[PDB]
Amino acid sequence: MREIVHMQAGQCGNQIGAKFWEVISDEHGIDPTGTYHGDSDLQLERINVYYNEATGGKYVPRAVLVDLEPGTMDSVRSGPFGQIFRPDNFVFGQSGAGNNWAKGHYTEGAELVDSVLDVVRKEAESCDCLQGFQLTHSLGGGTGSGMGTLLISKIREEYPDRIMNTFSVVPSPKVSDTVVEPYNATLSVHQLVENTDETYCIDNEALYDICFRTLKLTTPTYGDLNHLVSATMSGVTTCLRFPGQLNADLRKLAVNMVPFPRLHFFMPGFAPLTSRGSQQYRALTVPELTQQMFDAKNMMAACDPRHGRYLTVAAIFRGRMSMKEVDEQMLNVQNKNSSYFVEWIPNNVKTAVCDIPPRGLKMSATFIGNSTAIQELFKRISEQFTAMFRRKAFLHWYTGEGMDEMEFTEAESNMNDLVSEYQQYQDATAE
Amino acid sequence: MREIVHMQAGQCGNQIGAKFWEVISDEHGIDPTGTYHGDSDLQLERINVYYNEATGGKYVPRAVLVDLEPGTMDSVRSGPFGQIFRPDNFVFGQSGAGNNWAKGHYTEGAELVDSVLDVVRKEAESCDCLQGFQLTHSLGGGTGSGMGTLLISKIREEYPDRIMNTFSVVPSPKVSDTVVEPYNATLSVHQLVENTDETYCIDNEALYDICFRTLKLTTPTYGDLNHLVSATMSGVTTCLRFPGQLNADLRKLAVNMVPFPRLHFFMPGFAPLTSRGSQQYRALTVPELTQQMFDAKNMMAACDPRHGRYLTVAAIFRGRMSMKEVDEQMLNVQNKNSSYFVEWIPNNVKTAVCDIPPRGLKMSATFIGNSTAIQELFKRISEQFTAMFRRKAFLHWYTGEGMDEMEFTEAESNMNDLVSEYQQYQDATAE
Amino acid sequence: SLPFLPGNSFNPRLGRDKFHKSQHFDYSNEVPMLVGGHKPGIGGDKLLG
Amino acid sequence: TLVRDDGALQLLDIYVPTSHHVHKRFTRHELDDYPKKDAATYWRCEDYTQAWGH
Amino acid sequence: MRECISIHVGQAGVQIGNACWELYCLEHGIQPDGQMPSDKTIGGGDDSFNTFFSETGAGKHVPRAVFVDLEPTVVDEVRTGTYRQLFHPEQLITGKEDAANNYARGHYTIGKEIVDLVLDRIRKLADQCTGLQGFLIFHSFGGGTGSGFASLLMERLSVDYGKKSKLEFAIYPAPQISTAVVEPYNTILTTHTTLEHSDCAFMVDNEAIYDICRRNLDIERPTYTNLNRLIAQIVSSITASLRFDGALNVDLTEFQTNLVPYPRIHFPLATYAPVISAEKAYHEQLSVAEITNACFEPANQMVKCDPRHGKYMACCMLYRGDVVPKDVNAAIATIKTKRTIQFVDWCPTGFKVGINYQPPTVVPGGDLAKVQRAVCMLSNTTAIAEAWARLDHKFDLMYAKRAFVHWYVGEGMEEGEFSEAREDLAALEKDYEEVGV
Amino acid sequence: MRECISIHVGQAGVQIGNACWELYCLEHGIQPDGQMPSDKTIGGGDDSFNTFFSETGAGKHVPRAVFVDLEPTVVDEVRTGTYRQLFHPEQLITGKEDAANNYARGHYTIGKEIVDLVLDRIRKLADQCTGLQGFLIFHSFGGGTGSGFASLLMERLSVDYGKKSKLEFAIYPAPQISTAVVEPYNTILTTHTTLEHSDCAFMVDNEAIYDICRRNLDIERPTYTNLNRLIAQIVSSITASLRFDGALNVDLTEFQTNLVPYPRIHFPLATYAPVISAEKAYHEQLSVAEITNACFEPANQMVKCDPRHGKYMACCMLYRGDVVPKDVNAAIATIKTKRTIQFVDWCPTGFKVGINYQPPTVVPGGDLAKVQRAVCMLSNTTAIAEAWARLDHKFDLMYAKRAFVHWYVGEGMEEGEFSEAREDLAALEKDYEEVGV
Amino acid sequence: LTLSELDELNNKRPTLTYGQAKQAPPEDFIPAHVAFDKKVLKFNGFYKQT
Ligand SMILES: Nc1nc2c(ncn2[C@@H]2O[C@H](COP(=O)(O)OP(=O)(O)OP(=O)(O)O)[C@@H](O)[C@H]2O)c(=O)[nH]1
Ligand SMILES: Nc1nc2c(ncn2[C@@H]2O[C@H](COP(=O)(O)OP(=O)(O)OP(=O)(O)O)[C@@H](O)[C@H]2O)c(=O)[nH]1
Ligand SMILES: Nc1nc2c(ncn2[C@@H]2O[C@H](COP(=O)(O)OP(=O)(O)O)[C@@H](O)[C@H]2O)c(=O)[nH]1
Ligand SMILES: Nc1nc2c(ncn2[C@@H]2O[C@H](COP(=O)(O)OP(=O)(O)O)[C@@H](O)[C@H]2O)c(=O)[nH]1
Ligand SMILES: [Mg+2]
Ligand SMILES: [Mg+2]
Repeated sequence: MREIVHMQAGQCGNQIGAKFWEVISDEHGIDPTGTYHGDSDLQLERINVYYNEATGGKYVPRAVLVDLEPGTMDSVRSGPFGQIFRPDNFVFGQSGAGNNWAKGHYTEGAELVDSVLDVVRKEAESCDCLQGFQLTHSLGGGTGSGMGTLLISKIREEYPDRIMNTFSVVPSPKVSDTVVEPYNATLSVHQLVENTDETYCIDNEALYDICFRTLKLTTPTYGDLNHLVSATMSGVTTCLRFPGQLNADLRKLAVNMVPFPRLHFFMPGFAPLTSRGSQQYRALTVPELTQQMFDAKNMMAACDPRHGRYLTVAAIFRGRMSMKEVDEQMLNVQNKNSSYFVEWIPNNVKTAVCDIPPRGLKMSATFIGNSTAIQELFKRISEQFTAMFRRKAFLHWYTGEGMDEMEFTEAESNMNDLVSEYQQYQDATAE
Repeated sequence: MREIVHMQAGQCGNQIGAKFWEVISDEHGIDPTGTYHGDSDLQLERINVYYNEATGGKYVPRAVLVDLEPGTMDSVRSGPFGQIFRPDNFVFGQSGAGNNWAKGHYTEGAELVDSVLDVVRKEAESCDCLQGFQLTHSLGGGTGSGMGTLLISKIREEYPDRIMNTFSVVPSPKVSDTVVEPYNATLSVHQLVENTDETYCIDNEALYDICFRTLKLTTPTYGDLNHLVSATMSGVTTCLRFPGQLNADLRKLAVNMVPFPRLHFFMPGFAPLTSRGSQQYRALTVPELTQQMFDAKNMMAACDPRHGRYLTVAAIFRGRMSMKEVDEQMLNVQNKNSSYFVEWIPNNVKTAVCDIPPRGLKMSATFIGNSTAIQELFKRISEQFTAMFRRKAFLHWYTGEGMDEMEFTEAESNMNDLVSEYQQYQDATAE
Repeated sequence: SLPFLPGNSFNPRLGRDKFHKSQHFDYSNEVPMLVGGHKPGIGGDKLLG
Repeated sequence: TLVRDDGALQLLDIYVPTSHHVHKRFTRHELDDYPKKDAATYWRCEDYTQAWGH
Repeated sequence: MRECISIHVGQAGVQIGNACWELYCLEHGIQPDGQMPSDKTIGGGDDSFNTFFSETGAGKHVPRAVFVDLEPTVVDEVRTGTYRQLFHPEQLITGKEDAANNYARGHYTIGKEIVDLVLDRIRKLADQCTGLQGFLIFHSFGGGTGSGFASLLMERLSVDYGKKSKLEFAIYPAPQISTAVVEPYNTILTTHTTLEHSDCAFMVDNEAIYDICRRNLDIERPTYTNLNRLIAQIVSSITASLRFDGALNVDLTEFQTNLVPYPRIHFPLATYAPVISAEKAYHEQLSVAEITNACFEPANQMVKCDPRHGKYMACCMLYRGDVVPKDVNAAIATIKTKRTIQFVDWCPTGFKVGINYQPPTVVPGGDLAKVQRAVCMLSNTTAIAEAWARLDHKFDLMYAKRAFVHWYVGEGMEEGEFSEAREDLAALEKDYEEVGV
Repeated sequence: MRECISIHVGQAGVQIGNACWELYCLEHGIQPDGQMPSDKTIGGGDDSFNTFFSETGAGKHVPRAVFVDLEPTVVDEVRTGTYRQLFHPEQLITGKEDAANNYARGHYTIGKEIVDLVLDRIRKLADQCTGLQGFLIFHSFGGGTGSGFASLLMERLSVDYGKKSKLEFAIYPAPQISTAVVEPYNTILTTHTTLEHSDCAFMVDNEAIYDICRRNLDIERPTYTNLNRLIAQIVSSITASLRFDGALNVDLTEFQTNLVPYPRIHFPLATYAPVISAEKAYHEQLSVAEITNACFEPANQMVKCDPRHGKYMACCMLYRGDVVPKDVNAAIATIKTKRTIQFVDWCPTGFKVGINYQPPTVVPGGDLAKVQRAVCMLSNTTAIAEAWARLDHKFDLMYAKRAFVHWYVGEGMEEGEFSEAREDLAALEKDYEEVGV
Repeated sequence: LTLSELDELNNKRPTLTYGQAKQAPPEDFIPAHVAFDKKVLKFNGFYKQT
C-alpha cells in the first residue's frame, strides 16, 4: 500500500498544509470530526495513502507539523479541519527564530530536530512500504527554510532510497515580504540541490496573477493561494490514490523528469482556472485544458518558459478523456512550439491520466515543467544575494550565532554552478 | 480454588491498597456497599480469589490493614470503597512509628505482631488453597518497612511454601521525602532478600515521569500515581482470577522469571498509557502495546534498562488478541535488541494472554522485568547509607531501641552482595 | 458553489471584528504539551472537540 | 440502489472507473439481442460436423 | 467395537480436545447436548460413532475422553461452555493447584495427588470398553501438567495396560517462538520419559501452523482456535479409518508397524493438504496429484523442520474423500522419481496409504472449506534431528550456569535427572545419525 | 486440450487481459461467475473452452492466465471489476512499488522479488494442462514492469519451458506519439529478450491503432479500451484455429514454421482487417476479396510503417467464418498479381492459408460491426526496420549527452548494457536490410 | 440561467449522482458437493421373509 508521509515547516508551510488536508479530506470524504461520510468505495480503497486508522472508524493525517513558535499552529488548530490532526505531531519550540536561516539551522532550531525526527520515525514506522516524504515550506524565513532543510538532510540521511520531495514557496521578484530572503534562499537552495528529489517552486506573484487574471477573484486573501497550491499537490498525488488508464507515482514522475541529478526545480500549473463570469463562454474540453495548461501566463512561478527551453513537461490529467486526443495535444504543442523544447530529447512530455477528477469538475489537468528558465529565479536570488554580501549587510546576525563566510561562499558558488548548468543544457544542441 | 490474602502495611501501603481494592472491585463489578452489581458471570466465577462471601450476599475483601497509628486507617475507611473492609482486620497501635525501623521491628511493632499474626492466621485458615500473601508497603518508613519485614518473616516461618509477593515502594533517586530512607531501605532489603518470593520495586520519580511526560495530567497527584500501581497489581493476578488463552499465575511468573533464588526484584510496567487528548487518535494494537512496554520511560522504578541486561521479561496481556502477534512481537524485540538480553538464557520472555481486559479498555498489558539495571538503585541506596553511616548520623534513634551497628554493617554487606551478584549475572558470557 | 474547488471559497472573516487567538500549545515546565482542549477558537467561537 | 444500465445520469457519475464502465456484466437482453453468436455460414448451413465447436 | 479413548492433559490439551470433540460431534451428527436430532439424519450406520462415543440406553452419546488439568480454569470453561451436557462430570476432573511450568511439580508433588483418580477414571472407561486399540494423549511440551503429569500418566498406563498402544499428539516448541522460559528443561525431561513409554508421538509445532495460516488460509493474525481446528482435522484424518470404511483401512497398530522402524524413532511429522479457504477452494481442481505434491512442500509441514536436510524413513499417507486407489499410485510414482525427496537406502517401499470414502467435515464458523478430498501425511525423517540438536544447544546454554535448576531440585527431584535426559537425547542424536547414514 | 497460458505483464498487459478474457468468456459461453449454461456455447462446443479455461470438476471454468503488475492499482481494479469471481486469487499478482518506467527497477531491483512467485503460478497452470501449446505474453515497451520484469520473466520461461512456443504481443512506441520520455531507453534495453527468448514477436503501435479507429470505425475520439478490443480480436482470430473446426486449421508451430525463414527474423506484422463500423458496413459486400485487399492496404496496419518500402517474406492468412477456399485462392491470386505487393525472390510460394469455420463474436457495446468473415494476416516484411530505425535515432539523440542514465545506473545495470543493446539492435537492423536487398 | 433550464438539474443534479450507479450483484456459484453436503433422506422399510 504505497503511501506518503507529509510534513509542514514554518508558517507558510503550516497554512499551506492546513488547506491541503482540507482538499484531500474533501476528496476522500472526511468530515472535520474525522470519520468517513463518503459516497463510494473508491474513496476509501486507497485512503491509507494519507490517513491512518485511529478508533471508531476515524482517520488521522500522516502529517508532521513543525514550527519554532506556536504562533500559526494555534490558528491551524483553531481553524476548521484542525481537530483531525493527532496532537503529538505538533512539534514546537519555545523560541521563534522567524527569518534567520542560521537560527533555524545551527542554533535554537537545532535542538528540536531530535524530537521532530522521533515523531517522523514514529509516523514512518506505521508504514508497510512508505512511498515518499513530502515537505511544504518557504525559502523566506528561518523555520520554514533552515529547519526545513535540516529536516530534508536528516531524512535523506536516514532513508537514502525514498522520494523526498518539497513544494516550497520561493521568494518573489517584486516586493520582498522579508529583507533577508536573498540570504535565506541562497542558503536553502544549496541544501535543496544536494538532497531533495524534486522541488515544485511556487511564487506568490504568479499566484496573485492567477487569482486576478484567470480567476478574477477581487479579494483573494491567502486562502485562494493555498487552495491553488493544494490543488497542485492533489493533482500531483492523484494517480497514487485513484485508478487511471496511465498511472504515475512520484518515482515515475522523477524518472520521466530530472535527467541530470541536480536539475529538479519545476514550475507547476493547474487547469481549468475559468474566470468568475466566463463559464458560459469557456468550453471545457481537452484542447482547452491543454491550452490553459501550456499557457505561459498560467504557471505558478514567475519564470517565463518562453525565455528558455522545456527540458521535460509532465501533464497529469484527471477525468473521462480520450487518449488519442490527449496524446495528440501533447504532441501538437511540441510540434507547434518546437523552439521552447530541447531537440536532444524527443517527446519531452510525459503524460499521465487518472479516472477520478476533483468533485464538481468533469476534467482537470496539472502541469509540472522542468525548463531551463528557473535559472532566471536563481539569477535573481544570486544578484540580490551578492548585492548584500559585497557590503556585508545583515551578516552579523549569522556570524554572531556561529556562521562563517565560507558557508555563504560555498552556497553562492554551488548556486551559480547550477545557473551555469541550466544555461549549458539550454544552449546544448542535438549533435 | 486458588486465592491470595492481601496485607497493607504503613501509610503508603494503606493508601495504595485503598485504590487496589477499588480498581479490582470495579473489575469484579462490586458496589461500594459491598454487594454485586455486575453484568457478567465471569466476574462472579473467580471472585473467591480476593473476596469472602459474608452472610447476606456482601463480599468482604480478604485484606488486613496494619498501621502503628490509627489516622491512615481512619482515612482508608473514610475513603471511597473503604467501607467494604471488615473492621476486625483494622489493628492499630496507640503510639507512632516515627519513621524509625527499630520502632516497628524491635519495639512497639513487636507487640502488635501477635495481633496481626492472629488475624492473618484466621484469614489464611478460612481457605481451601491459599495461593499466597501480598504485602503492599514502602521502604523508608517505620511500620512500612520494619513491621512489614516482621510480617513477612513470621508468615514465611508459618507457611514456607506459599507465594509471597511484596510491592515495595523503594526510595527515590533524587529528592528525599524522608531523611532516614537509606537506613530503612538497607535494613529492609535484607529481610526482603531472605524471605520474599518476589518483590516489585516501585519509584515515585518514575511514576511522576510516566504521569507527566506520557500521561500529561498537569498536576498528577497521588490518586493517579496509585491507580498506576493498582493496574499492575490487577494485571499480575488477572490470569489467576480470569480465564485466558495462556494462563500464568504467581508461581508460573516466579518460576519463569527468577533464575536464582536471590534475583527476585522486578520493575513493573503498564502500557495503554495514553494522554486524555490522544485516546481517540491511537490505534490500540498488540504491536503498539509491545512498543509501549519495551520503552525506557515506561518503567515504574527508575533504572533505565539499557545500562544492564534483561534476564527475563514477563508480559501479561489482557484482551481478545492474537497469539501470533504476541509471540512475534516478543521475538522481534529480542532479535532487534539481543545485546540487552543475557546470552545464556534463550528467549528471555514469558508471555500470557488472558482474554478479559480491564473494564474500560479493549486490551491492556503488564510488563514485569527482572533486569540487571536495579544495580543502579541498590548502589545508590548503598552509597547514601554509607554516606550517612560513616559519620553515624541519626544512628542514636535506632540504637536506643536495642539495635547495634553490627546489623547496619550486616545489611550494607548483604546489599553489596546483591549488587555483586547482579553485576556477575549481567556481564557473564555464555562460554 | 457547493463543491470546494480553487477560487470557490469566499472570505469567512468579513464582518468579524474580534480575532483573538488562544494559546493551545505551551511548555508546562520542560515538556511540550497541548494545554488547550477547553480554549475556544479564533474570536472565542466554540470548537468541536 | 440502482444497477448500472448505461443511463444518461449515470454517465455523470465520476466515481466509477472507465474499466468498470466499459467491461460490464452483460445482461440477458444484452446477450440475447445482436451479440448472440448465431451466424449463418456455408459450413453450418450445409451440415458439416459439429466437432470442437462449429 | 474399535473404540480408543483419549486423555486431554494440560491447557493446550483441553482446548485442542474441545476443538476435536466439536469436530467429532459434527462428523457423527451429534448435537452438543449429546442427542441425535431425530428430525434429520447426518447419514451413517450404527457403529461409526462407536469409537469415540459410548451409547446409553436413553440415547445419549457420552464421549470417551478424560479432560484433566491441575489448574481449575480451562476445564471449568469447558464445564460452563456449550458442550456442558455432553461430557460426563467425572471426566472433567481437575486438581486444585497449578503445576507452574515445573516438571518436578507436575511429576512428583501435584501429579501424584490426582494420578490415582485419573487411573480410576481411565479404568472405568476401559471396563465398559471392549476393543481398546490404544490411548490417545493430547498435550504440549510446555511444562508441568502437559509435561510432568503426562509423563507420570505414561508410566502408570504402561504399568497397568502393558501391550496397549499409547499414541501422543504432542505440541513441540518452535525453534525461536516459545512462551515459557523453562521450556528446554520441560521438553528434555518429557522426551526422556516418553521415549521409553510411547509407541508413536505426532509432533505439531505452533510456528509452522502460524506460517500455514498466514500463507494458505490468508489469516496473517490467527489465534489458537484455528490452530486447534487444524490439529483436530489432523487427528480426525488419522482416526477416520476406525469409523468409515474405505478402499484401504489402516489400523492403529498398522501405523506403528509401518511407520516405526526401530523402537526409538517414533516421532513422525504432520502435514495436511489442502489447508484451503472457501474464497479460493472452488477455483482449484484439488486433485489427488495436487494434494499429494502439496504434502512434500517444506512450507506446508506442520512442524518447523526442513525435510530437504534429511532422509525419509517411511510415509503414512491417509487419503479421505473422492479418492480412487490409482491416482495415489500415480502420485507416488511421480514423487519417487524426484531426486530431491531422498529416502533411506534400506527402505525400498517407503509408503503406506489408507484410502477412506468419507470427506473431511467442514466446521461452521471456521476457516477451512468443504473439500472433495484431502490427505494427511505422516513422515519419519532424519531431518528431525536438528530440533533435538537445537534443544541440546538450549539445554546446554541454560544448564551450564544451572539457571532454574533450583526450582526443580527443591521439590523432590535429583539433579542427575537433567543429565540423564541430556545423555538420552544425545543417544537419540546418535541413533538418528546411525539410521540416516 | 490444446491449452495456451496467457501471461499479462504490466498495466498494458493487464488492460489487454481485461479486454481479452471478456472476449474469451463471451465467445466460449463462460459467465463472469464461471459457468456455462448451454446457450452461449458454440454449437457442438462442449469442450471447446479447454484451451483457455479449466474445469474444476464442478462447473467452474478458471482461466489459464497470470496477471502480473508491480503496481497494485489496475490488478485490484480487476479484482473489483465484473470478473471478480472468474479469476483464481493467486492468478492476479501484485508487488508494492512499481518499477516507475525504469528497466533497472523492473529487472534488477524490485522486480526481482515476485518473479519466482509468478513462475510458480505459471508452473501450476502448466502442469494442470496436458497439451500445452505455448505462452502468449502481453506487455508494452513503455517501460518498467512491461519491459524489465517482462524481460526477466520471459527470459526465465525461455530457459525453463524450452519446446513450448512463446508468442509475444508487444506494444511498441510510436514514431511521434509517446506517453513517456524514457521509452527509447526502455525499448532499446529489452530487444534481447524479444530477439533471443521469443519464438514470434507480433508488435502493435498505439498511433497506428488510433489511425485505424479514426478512419474505419468512425470514432473521432478512441481510447485504450478500443485499442485493447482490437488487439483481443487479433489474438482470438489467431487462436481460434486451436479452438474450433476448420479446413486448413493451424496449430501455432504451423504458422511459425510457415512464417519465420530464419531464427533471427521473427518480428511480423498482424492485421485483422474486416475492421469497420456498422454504418459503413451497411454499404459494402465485405467479401473475401475485400477483406483480403484490406490487409495489404498500407493504412490498416497496426505498426506505423508501410510495407511498400519493403518486401514481403511470408504471409499467413487466418480466415474465420463463411470463407470457402475457392474465394481465398482467387484473392491470393489477385494479391500476387498486384503491383505494389512485392515478395522476396527466394520465396516463390509465400502464403500459409488457414480457414476456420467460426465467424467472430461481438461484444455488446463494441465498436466493430458483426461481420461473418474475418482475416488475421501475419506478414513478415522488411519494413519493421523503419520502426527499428526511428527507435534507434530517438535513442541516439538521448544517449549522445546521456540524459536519464543515472536512474538506470544507480539500480544495477552497468553502463555497457546500453551500448550492447544498441549493438544488437544494429545487428538486427542490418539483418533485415540485407534480407530486403 | 432561464427558468426553463433551472427546472431540470434540480431534478437531475449531477453532484447528487456521485456513487449512485452501483454494480450488479454477483450471483454465487457453489459446487453440488457443498450445497448437498450432509443431506441424507431417511426411509423406513418392511422386508418380509419366509
Ligand atoms: N496449538 C495450541 N497450543 C497451545 C494452546 N495452549 C497452549 N499451547 C501451547 O502450550 C505452551 C505453553 O505451555 P502449556 O501447555 O500451556 O502448559 P499447561 O498445559 O498450561 O500446564 P502448566 O504450565 O502447568 O499450567 C505454549 O508454548 C503453546 O504452544 C492452544 O490452545 N493451542
Ligand atoms: N494499447 C494499449 N496500450 C497501453 C494500455 N495501457 C498502457 N499502454 C501502453 O503502456 C505504455 C506505458 O507503459 P506501461 O505499460 O503503463 O508501464 P508498466 O508495464 O505498467 O510498468 P510501470 O512503468 O511500472 O507502470 C504506454 O505508452 C501505452 O502505449 C492500454 O490499455 N492499451
Ligand atoms: N502562498 C502562501 N504564502 C505564504 C503564506 N504564509 C506565508 N507565505 C509566504 O512566506 C514568506 C515568509 O516566510 P515565513 O513563512 O514567515 O517563514 P517562517 O518564519 O520560517 O515561517 C512570505 O514571502 C509569504 O509570501 C500562505 O498562507 N500562503
Ligand atoms: N505510591 C505512594 N507512595 C506514597 C504515598 N504516600 C506516601 N508514599 C511514600 O511512602 C514513603 C513514606 O512511608 P510511610 O508510609 O510514611 O512509612 P511509615 O511511616 O512507616 O508508615 C514516602 O517516601 C512516600 O514517597 C502514596 O499515597 N502513594
Ligand atoms: Mg495451565
Ligand atoms: Mg503501471
